[PDB]
Amino acid sequence: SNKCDVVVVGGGISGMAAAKLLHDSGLNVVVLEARDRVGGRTYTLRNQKVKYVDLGGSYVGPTQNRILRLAKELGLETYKVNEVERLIHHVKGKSYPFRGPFPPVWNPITYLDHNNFWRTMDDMGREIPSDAPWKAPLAEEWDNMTMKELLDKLCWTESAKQLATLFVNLCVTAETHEVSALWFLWYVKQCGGTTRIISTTNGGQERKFVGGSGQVSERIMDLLGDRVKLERPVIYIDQTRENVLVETLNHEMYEAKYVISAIPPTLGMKIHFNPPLPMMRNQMITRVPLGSVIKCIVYYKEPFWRKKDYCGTMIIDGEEAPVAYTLDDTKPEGNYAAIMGFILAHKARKLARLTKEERLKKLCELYAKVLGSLEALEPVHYEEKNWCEEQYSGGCYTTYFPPGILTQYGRVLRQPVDRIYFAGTETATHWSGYMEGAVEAGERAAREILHAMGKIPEDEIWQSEPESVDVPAQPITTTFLERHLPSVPGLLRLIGLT
Amino acid sequence: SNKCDVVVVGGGISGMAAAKLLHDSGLNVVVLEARDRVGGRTYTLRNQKVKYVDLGGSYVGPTQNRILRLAKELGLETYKVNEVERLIHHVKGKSYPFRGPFPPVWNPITYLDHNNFWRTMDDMGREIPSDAPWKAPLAEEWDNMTMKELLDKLCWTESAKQLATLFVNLCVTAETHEVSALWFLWYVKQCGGTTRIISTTNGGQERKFVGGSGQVSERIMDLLGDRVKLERPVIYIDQTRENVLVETLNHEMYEAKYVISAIPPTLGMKIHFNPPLPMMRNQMITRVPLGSVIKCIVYYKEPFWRKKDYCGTMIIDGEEAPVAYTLDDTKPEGNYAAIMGFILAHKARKLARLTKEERLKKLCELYAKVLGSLEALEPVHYEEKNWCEEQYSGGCYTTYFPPGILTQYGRVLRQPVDRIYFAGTETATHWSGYMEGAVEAGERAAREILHAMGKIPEDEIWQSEPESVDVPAQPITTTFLERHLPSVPGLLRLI
Ligand SMILES: *Cc1cc2c(cc1C)nc1c(=O)[nH]c(=O)nc-1n2C[C@H](O)[C@H](O)[C@H](O)COP(=O)(O)OP(=O)(O)OC[C@H]1O[C@@H](n2cnc3c(N)ncnc32)[C@H](O)[C@@H]1O
Ligand SMILES: *Cc1cc2c(cc1C)nc1c(=O)[nH]c(=O)nc-1n2C[C@H](O)[C@H](O)[C@H](O)COP(=O)(O)OP(=O)(O)OC[C@H]1O[C@@H](n2cnc3c(N)ncnc32)[C@H](O)[C@@H]1O
Ligand SMILES: O=C(/C=C/c1ccccc1)c1ccc(C(F)(F)F)cc1
Ligand SMILES: O=C(/C=C/c1ccccc1)c1ccc(C(F)(F)F)cc1
Repeated sequence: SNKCDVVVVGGGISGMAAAKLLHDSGLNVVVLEARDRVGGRTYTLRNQKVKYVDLGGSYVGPTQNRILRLAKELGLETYKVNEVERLIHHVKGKSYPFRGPFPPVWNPITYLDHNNFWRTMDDMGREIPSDAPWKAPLAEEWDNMTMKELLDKLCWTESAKQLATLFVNLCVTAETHEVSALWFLWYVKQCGGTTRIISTTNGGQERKFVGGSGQVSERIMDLLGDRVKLERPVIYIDQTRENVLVETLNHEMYEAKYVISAIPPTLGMKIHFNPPLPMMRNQMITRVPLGSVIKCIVYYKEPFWRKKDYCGTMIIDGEEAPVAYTLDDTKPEGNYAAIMGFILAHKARKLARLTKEERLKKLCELYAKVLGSLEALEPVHYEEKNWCEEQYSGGCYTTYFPPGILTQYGRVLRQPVDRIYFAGTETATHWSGYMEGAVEAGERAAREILHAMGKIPEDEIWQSEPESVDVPAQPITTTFLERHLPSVPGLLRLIGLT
Repeated sequence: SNKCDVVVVGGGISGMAAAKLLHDSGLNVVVLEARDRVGGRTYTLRNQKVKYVDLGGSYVGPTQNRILRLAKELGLETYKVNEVERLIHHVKGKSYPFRGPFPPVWNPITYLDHNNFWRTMDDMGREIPSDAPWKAPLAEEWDNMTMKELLDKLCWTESAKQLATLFVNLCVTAETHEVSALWFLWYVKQCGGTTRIISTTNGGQERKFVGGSGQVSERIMDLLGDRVKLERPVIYIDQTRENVLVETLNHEMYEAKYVISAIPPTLGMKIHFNPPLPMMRNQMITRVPLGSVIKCIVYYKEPFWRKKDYCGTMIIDGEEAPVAYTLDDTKPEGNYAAIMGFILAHKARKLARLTKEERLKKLCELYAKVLGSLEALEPVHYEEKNWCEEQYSGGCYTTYFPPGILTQYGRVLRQPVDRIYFAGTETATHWSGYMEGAVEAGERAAREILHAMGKIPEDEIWQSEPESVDVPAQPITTTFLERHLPSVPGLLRLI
């Protein structure tokens, strides 16, 4: 048996951040990784046609200080996603160019409903503790309804309900009827709320890494050398003896003081446990699926949309569109002109039936109509990745909680099981679902183990992160009118009173 | 490597039924069972205090002809669950004795609401094909709603909503807000409707096996001998080569022409596949949890409830009661007097934190109140099983579908993956979730392999079952008034 202090299961950003912190603290770590590569839900493809492209996790932004610090220490740089020209909101077959993070509306009644929808998501968010969403005062009531039921109660206009539906689909790669209202409200609040999560400039989608996000996991692998074991899927964890035994699919045995599970929670199911998991984790890892997404990148000779004063951002409502959201994916140098689009939730299932060529054709025709541009029909190259296919991911971007599960099972997500500690973005309390959350969770799990070993006091398990000097965070602000304009039901109450 | 015609993964009723059919046709079968026992979600414990007790699946009834034929061939007999005396509905702190399958109501508005709720479950089921619930005309509408939403829409009275909620909790060991309305309506319809699924006399709970349901899987293991490998959890399936390779956790390798997966769908996640599973199956097996239940049996010196003209059936509304439903578990001789109770769904999760003795005390004080008898406070023995604990079940009774999953992934459940065919009660089209469904799905999956081998024609894969001579089904009837009384909003539209 190969002996060490800590086995880390999974060489994603979370596992690799954990392994590096333990290695830096002078412990002997092994990383057991299922795939022939590190990075997990991050994957940077390199070829002559694209140079490099993120097929998984890509965007970082302000308030994501841990992934920024980690990446800067490994010698990586960021650049800004193109948001110089106009965004497009495409609704009912027509494109409406706009500026600012929120797609605007002119109908006064529709304006009240839209303003009240975003405001109410944040209002409800402020009731939900980041580190214990089940302690929200109405946790039970909100967890026992889907986001569909919540939008049916909140949205007094089809226009707000359609944009709200797209917001859920895009943010968590799941249908409104699939997800807990409590869990979704938590997810948005723990990323800093509606404006921060939806924004390119000043939000989640502001930046990409020069050379791709896969470099984070690769460069930590370089520092760890042969401590990373590729094509070692873990099958078996035994805690009945003094040292934890960890067995891989190729029959290798690792022996450790402690284990970090840095895999998506449900992929816990791929491991046979001795003794059996406690009841609540046993059931929790069968109740927490990952969302569905195809990330598609169409290449063009030039970023032609910019010549029409379009930045490349498209927000596209409704059923017929294969893609509901795009960003400019052009290199910072201005070359390898490209549009990144997501095929979301049920469409990732429905359209997987097509060939790569048939999906490229549908995306080109959509982009031609939305951009009013025949050049969109002249792609030079295409890359895509259906994350629904991945045995060792289960989906992307992250784990969603169906109705009733977060209040019954949420406590056990990062609860240690004897000498097993839980990392993975899903166990984060800030930007859970993101690369940021992966770094928070890996470092926190590593420090739980350092605490258990008596190397650090308890108050060092959770540590705040200094703000990036490279990517300073502009605060989120509201106007007086945004704060106090009535809802549609509010307005009707005012009317009736008069 | 150990070579055979078919490896069956799982030695529950479904895997054993499949293995027996294939063995009987002259194929060399191996059954790989993760546990040190067969039976899976069935488990019969024997000791001097109980003689025998079903701690998992127990009840069989009319229209369940496959489990009744298989058990009969294995030498098993049934006896009737005691329903001679009165059932009890305990509502707002008081016991209301009754007869007939449906707890009655006296308020005329509440009466319209109750009548409408049961009738509407069956009306909606009539449009849901048993073999394809996703082809229901309103499949997407019904799938994108929870049973909580449907009950909030349908039930104008708290009385009807409390009993409908208990119905869902009892039937599928899950909360109304956890489950798809489409999936739940399918589940009821594919057991023959509300009356058939809730009934003791002439329904699903009519009978038990003399000596326990465990004997079904045990006696098929007896027939198959050392073709059954106990403590062989399957970890890896490789279909890249000429023969399928199946590896176990103890590093044994089995080589076969075909595989039957006879495990709960989600427990497919415990197996690493080469090549990877197709996308839709890869995601489906992360979306399909099993429900939560503690099955509890309190033993008494005598079936004392019978002295008060109670049969031992208790229907107990509300949050406070640990147990919402009981049946008499007394043996047919009138000895080993016992009450079987279920601790359902969230209560299985909440009350798991207590000790065994603390659960016994709560159950005995509840039974004392409902049965109005101090004798309930004097148990002679207790047995219980928390099915939430089981690494190789994931829960009980069966797999539930959360909103949106059945329409998007339902077609995947019995779709073959190269030379892997799918058994398990979850894949049945009649009494899916039951021992009956297990037999249906095991035999159908075995016959899919006999067809792939050219041994039987396509039209023999699915096979009707002659009706049991021992347990014949009596028709389900309704009254003129049940069919035609208006709903509450019906009565309001008239006013
Ligand atoms: C898929 C995706 C996700 C994503 C995104 C777009 C797509 C298409 N966009 C993002 C974005 O722009 N910005 C961002 O910050 N996040 C974005 N995401 C999410 C992001 O990729 C993830 O949150 C993050 O990468 C997750 O990191 P974590 O380290 O927690 O998880 P992982 O990447 O899944 O790594 C787990 C590793 O474990 C291995 N594995 C699995 N099972 C085993 C077993 N049994 N034994 C050993 N190793 C195992 C996996 O192979 C993986 O490497
Ligand atoms: C738990 C339970 C279920 C139940 C019930 C009450 C409770 C508390 N009441 C029932 C009732 O009164 N009447 C009835 O008809 N059903 C009732 N049920 C449900 C019933 O028990 C089940 O529907 C039925 O037993 C299901 O059988 P099936 O054969 O489909 O599935 P299983 O019993 O779970 O068997 C699966 C076997 O596979 C083994 N396993 C699991 N993973 C592996 C791996 N990786 N490798 C090898 N073997 C594996 C399991 O150990 C099990 O033996
Ligand atoms: O929540 C998000 C966007 C919401 C939104 C944007 C524009 C208009 C309305 C909603 C959003 C969240 C995450 C991602 C990521 F991580 F995958 F890249 C992309 C987008
Ligand atoms: O649906 C069931 C009973 C429903 C019911 C009975 C009386 C009043 C209201 C609902 C019911 C379903 C299954 C089981 C079993 F086989 F798992 F034990 C037991 C009971």
